[PDB]
Amino acid sequence: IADEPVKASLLLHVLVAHKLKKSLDSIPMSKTIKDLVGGKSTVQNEILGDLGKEFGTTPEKPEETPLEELAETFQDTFSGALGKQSSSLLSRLISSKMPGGFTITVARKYLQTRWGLPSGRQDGVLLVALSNEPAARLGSEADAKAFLDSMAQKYASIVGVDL
Amino acid sequence: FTKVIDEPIKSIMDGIHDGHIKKLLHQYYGDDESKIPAVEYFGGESPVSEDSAVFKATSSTDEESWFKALAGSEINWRHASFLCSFITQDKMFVSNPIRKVFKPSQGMVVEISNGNTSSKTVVTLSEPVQG
Amino acid sequence: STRPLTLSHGSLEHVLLVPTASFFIASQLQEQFNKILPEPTEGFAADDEPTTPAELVGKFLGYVSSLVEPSKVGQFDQVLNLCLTEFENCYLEGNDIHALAAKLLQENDTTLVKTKELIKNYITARIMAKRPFDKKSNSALFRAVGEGNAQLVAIFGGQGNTDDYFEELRDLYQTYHVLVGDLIKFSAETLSELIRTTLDAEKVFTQGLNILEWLENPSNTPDKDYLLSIPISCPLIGVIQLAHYVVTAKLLGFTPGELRSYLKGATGHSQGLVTAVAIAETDSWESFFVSVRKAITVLFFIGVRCYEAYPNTSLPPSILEDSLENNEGVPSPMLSISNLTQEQVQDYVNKTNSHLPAGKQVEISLVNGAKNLVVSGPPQSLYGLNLTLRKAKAPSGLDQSRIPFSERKLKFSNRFLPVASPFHSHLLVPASDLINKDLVKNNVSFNAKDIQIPVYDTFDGSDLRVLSGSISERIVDCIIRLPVKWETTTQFKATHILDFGPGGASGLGVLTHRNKDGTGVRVIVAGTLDINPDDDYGFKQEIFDVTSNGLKKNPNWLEEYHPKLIKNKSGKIFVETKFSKLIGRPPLLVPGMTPCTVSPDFVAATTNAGYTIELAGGGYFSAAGMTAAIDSVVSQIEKGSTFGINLIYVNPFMLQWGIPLIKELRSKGYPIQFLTIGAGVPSLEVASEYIETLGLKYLGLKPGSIDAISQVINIAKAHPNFPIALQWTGGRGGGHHSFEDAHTPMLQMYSKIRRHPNIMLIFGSGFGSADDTYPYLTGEWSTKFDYPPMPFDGFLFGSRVMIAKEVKTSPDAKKCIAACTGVPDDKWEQTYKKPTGGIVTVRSE
Ligand SMILES: Cc1cc2nc3c(=O)[nH]c(=O)nc-3n(C[C@H](O)[C@H](O)[C@H](O)COP(=O)(O)O)c2cc1C
Repeated sequence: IADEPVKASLLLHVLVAHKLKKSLDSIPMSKTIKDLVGGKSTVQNEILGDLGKEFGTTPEKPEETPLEELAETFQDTFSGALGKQSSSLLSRLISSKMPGGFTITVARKYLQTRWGLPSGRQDGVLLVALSNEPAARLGSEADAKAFLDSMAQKYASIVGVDL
Repeated sequence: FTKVIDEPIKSIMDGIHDGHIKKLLHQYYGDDESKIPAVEYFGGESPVSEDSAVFKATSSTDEESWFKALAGSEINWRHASFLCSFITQDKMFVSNPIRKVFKPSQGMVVEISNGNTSSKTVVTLSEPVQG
Repeated sequence: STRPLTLSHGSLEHVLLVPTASFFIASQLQEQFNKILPEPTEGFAADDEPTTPAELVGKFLGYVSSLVEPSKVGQFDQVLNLCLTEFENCYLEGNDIHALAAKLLQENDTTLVKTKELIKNYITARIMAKRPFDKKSNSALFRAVGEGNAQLVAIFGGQGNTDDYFEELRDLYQTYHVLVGDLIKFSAETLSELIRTTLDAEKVFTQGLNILEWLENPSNTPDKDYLLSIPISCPLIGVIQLAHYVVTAKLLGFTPGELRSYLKGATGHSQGLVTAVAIAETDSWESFFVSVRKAITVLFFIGVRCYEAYPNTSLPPSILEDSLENNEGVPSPMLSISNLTQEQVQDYVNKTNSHLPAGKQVEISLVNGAKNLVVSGPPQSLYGLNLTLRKAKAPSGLDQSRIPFSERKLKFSNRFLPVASPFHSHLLVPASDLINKDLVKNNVSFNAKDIQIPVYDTFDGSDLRVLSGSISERIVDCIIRLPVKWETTTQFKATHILDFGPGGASGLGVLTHRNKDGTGVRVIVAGTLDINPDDDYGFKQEIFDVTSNGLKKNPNWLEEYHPKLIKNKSGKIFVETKFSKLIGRPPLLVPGMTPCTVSPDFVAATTNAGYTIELAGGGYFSAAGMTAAIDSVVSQIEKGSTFGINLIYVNPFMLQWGIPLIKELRSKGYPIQFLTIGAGVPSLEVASEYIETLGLKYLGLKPGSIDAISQVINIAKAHPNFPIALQWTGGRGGGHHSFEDAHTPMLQMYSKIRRHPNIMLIFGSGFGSADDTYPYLTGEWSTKFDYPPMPFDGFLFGSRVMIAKEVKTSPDAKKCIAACTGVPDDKWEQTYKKPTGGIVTVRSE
């Protein structure tokens, strides 16, 4: 599979969904951060902080602005990076969901060998694994691998790549 | 505020600036020009006391710190000479050479005489020549 | 004699110098603690896994303190006293654990829960070492307050800050069990008793009130709705605010009377006001447990009577689904309305009150800001008002960047609050009498002479202590009936504020920072420990810290950017602003103007007149045109004098031939002081090139709208050592103008511009004299819009200079310009429709 930089909309969408504890498609893209959780105001500044740490530069009043036109303005100053918030979410998932010993490396090599998706798709498939967090002890390596395969076809379905 | 035709640009700006000074002076110094803090020269300031001292520049000495020391505190000629990054060459603007001469390298001993008196102030750089 | 003992978890380790006489006892714990301690993993990202050595010493301390008995002498008493002392020496270099936790957050890959467990462990060790916080802390803040460099004031939040308030209490019980466990045990006891003292309390408390069991067992903790009910939420919010107060007093080693003595004055937000007077009584740790008993009893009796005066009813699912489809929120008795003026919302409530009878009417309760209000009333009524408002607001994603400012449909926010009772409404008046009778029956009465510091009344903003009548009855009236006016009750002149209310960064503190932004007041979130990246307000650490960290002063714009005077040797008086300091000329410049400032003969004249002017690029369409003009100016100007070049970003031809040229003339070193890029802000990449490669003194920019402004800040944020002149102009300017009012975008941005001292802020458009500019120079111009003073660093005059003699405009052109009357700032937005003082708006190509 050819290399493509991860779009900001997907990373934006998994970061909002992973704070909401919610799935990858239950958030509608044409909606404002302030609309989603209009009741409470803690997750407001928490998500705004999380988006700040991810992509550094943030526009004034992101909460009133829809995610789709926020994604394009984020994409302008973002270049396929992971950043501090996605790095700290990934390590957490790989240590507590994936078994001890099964770290990011072995998990990246499994997708690189079995599927042959490059290092930029590994970010995407890992981010889709955050958005639909297993929330369980995946001690069985086989189980974890099979979940990664159902996260490889979820990544391929949202982006449109053929496997 | 456009009525008077062919009023010299110098006469308009001066008229505005002096109208400002006139309103600041009345409301912050009760019309006393003696209360204005004077300096030798006003400018060059970025928006971010020993009569005879001795500095020993290193190959680790901070350039900013070094120059601030060598300049001193008081607004005088040596203040400009060490801080100003550009000097004039007729109508031309060129990298201040004095800053390049005194640029802090290992072996550079600066002495100052009359640090408190600008008019008599004498910096005497010293280097190992032949040893 | 010492036998070293190393304790490790994967890569990281720590060495402790145990004494050889008691080393067998510590080397018995080495294995047993490393048994409790989980397996090493990469990053230590797993929860309950120490990331730093300090965290590993912490978890050791917590394990050692766990097994030790505080009543019975153990073998592990001196082992706890040596490992804690070693922790204290190595890591706690004077500062409080809070300052270290804060340092680990922003340095290490440490999550928040890892600081909470660390602090819990360390505070358990210190107290259970038989080493209480009995010594006085050297906190820079409270040292400065004693000195008189700061004046603290305590504020206390109330309802509607957060839904899951209980979770702020849960954390404290976990993290400060040793400090507040007794007070929580007291209140828990007090409430358990009070419900048997009130005839029909138990009726209200359907799932009980065993808060101790709810803290111990999350499973036993009832459903969130039941917690949010005012009979439970009222007292417990008191207990949280008392908790945070107590934790701060202990960790500073102050008595409740000592800390109360340090604050200039206290005050609260609605039911918080009861907590504010609770601390105003207390004197020592002994008389404290009746002052709480008082407070909690008030919050018990309001909390119940208000529920029996207006019980929340079931709402039809039709309303819920409609409200959740619009996605405003679940309907509540209190509706927040942001970004609207009081008269506008007053208008809308009149219209909604007109339709409905007195028994269903809404009223404005909170006036938390200038454009922050909360309406109260029945959740039917407020829904009906939310219906009325949704027709008046613009859609969220609607672009009014092209629509002229005036006729842009106003956009604002309206969410319901996470609260169960309409506080400060006529609906809770009937509880008033049963509250007073109950308060007198249970022997609660605040005495003016017993109160030590001034508490400020939420209604008028006067001291409570001056009351002729009962203080309790006024406080009850102020909570249940009288509307809070938060700006009116925060008129005091403090230097610091301590938010002890729940919510923390979503609590009253942040709101009060926004209200007093730029008035030199620093707010500290005492209730929550975190890190603010902006560093505009503080968290717990700033209270406790002893270094220069603990004392962070919020900048006062009037003082920091005061327009001073100066004079050189030759008696030439300048105005000495941030701009004038750099350039060493007055702060009045002539912008870039095609075609006024293309003529060298005018640019050279004004530069010799002693003022900075930009030679306009827009008159010359080739490198040879610049060079001929530049050199024609150079040959006219006096020695050592410089001028600026204006370019146009929306002419990529003129940039692509003109930028390399300026770079070549500046590498040779022509007197081009600065470059301005009018009409469109450049990207962070191009802007970085302009800053580095050209080698100019500074870079003028002419941002059009908010989006531009924020892109300028971002450019300055990248090169904080390079000056950036932000030449903000309104649409009311001559030439290519935006649709934006001159003032309103500065009101909503100034704060975020002044966070970078490298941005010289220049205000242009509609200026011609001293008298009209002066308010902007001094900063009093913002007093008209009820903001703090907001002084500016410069002033550019486009149209004022067109009629100047040296300008090459044809005499009859001058006579035509003079002939034009002009218009006041109000009317400029009629230029779109018809000639307005002889000036109209047309379209370019
Ligand atoms: C005759 C005229 C020519 C102008 N030319 C330019 C220009 O070439 N580039 C630019 O960025 N702004 C230009 N402007 C805008 C000015 O630089 C300045 O922002 C504006 O004039 C301030 O408004 P005022 O004219 O009401 O003082 C021009 C304005 C006028 C009146």
